[PDB]
Amino acid sequence: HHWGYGKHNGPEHWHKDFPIAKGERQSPVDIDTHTAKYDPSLKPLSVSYDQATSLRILNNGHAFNVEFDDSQDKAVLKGGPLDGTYRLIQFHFHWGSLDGQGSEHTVDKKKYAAELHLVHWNTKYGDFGKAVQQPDGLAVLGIFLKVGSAKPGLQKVVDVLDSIKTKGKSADFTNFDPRGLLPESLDYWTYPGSLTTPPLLECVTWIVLKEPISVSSEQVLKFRKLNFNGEGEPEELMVDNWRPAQPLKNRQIKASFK
Ligand SMILES: Clc1ccc(OCc2nnn[nH]2)cc1
Ligand SMILES: [Zn+2]
Repeated sequence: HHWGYGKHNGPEHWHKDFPIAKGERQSPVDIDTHTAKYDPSLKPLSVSYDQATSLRILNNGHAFNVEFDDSQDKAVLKGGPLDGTYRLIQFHFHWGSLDGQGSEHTVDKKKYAAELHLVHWNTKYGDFGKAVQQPDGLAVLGIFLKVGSAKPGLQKVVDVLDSIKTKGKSADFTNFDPRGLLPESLDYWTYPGSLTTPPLLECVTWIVLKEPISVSSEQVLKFRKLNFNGEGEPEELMVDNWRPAQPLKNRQIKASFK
């Protein structure tokens, strides 16, 4: 498979190899703030990243992934809509060619410059590969980025990108603290959905924070110097690696806040 984000292998083509592309619980979606309803039964959200152990940063030809040690309950997400414990495995971003696009989820059809996904798996399923086969296998915490002030907690990430320019490059990336990527508020929207890349599995509880983080133009500019290609191939800038909004179908988006 050679799926990607170009004219010839982009999101409108994915259904031919991945028919679940046209499924009943596909992501991302537009979040209509006037239709999402406050749900007073959501328990509080618990982001417990004090013991997070980052290992490595990888350019996989689709995004860059910061990977963590998930062999024990070191960094976990619990509470909110979630039953049980979800272990942080990695984070990555989706971004645009221009500051006015880049996010996957939209808010009243607004696109942000980028979107951060912190990916966690349900520890009751024992490993990540088993989890992705379950309707409640993953929890992805989504955080919008807007361009304004620099985010200091992002800069260690920006600064290593030069070293993983092309597909298949990785670098050691220890002692990175993902708490530095969080906004002040944990107010969120939640809905059931899917992975936003092939294989597009419908295994995700989405938790999308309402408060964006600000990053500087210089910071997002550096994302856009990455490459989708491997070393020694013609240069294709890693930009616009986002899937557009998919039909909501028979789903409700719940708000944690009034
Ligand atoms: Cl481990 C993993 C890495 C990337 C990835 O990108 C597609 C996606 N992003 N958010 N949900 N699905 C999904 C899972
Ligand atoms: Zn993602």
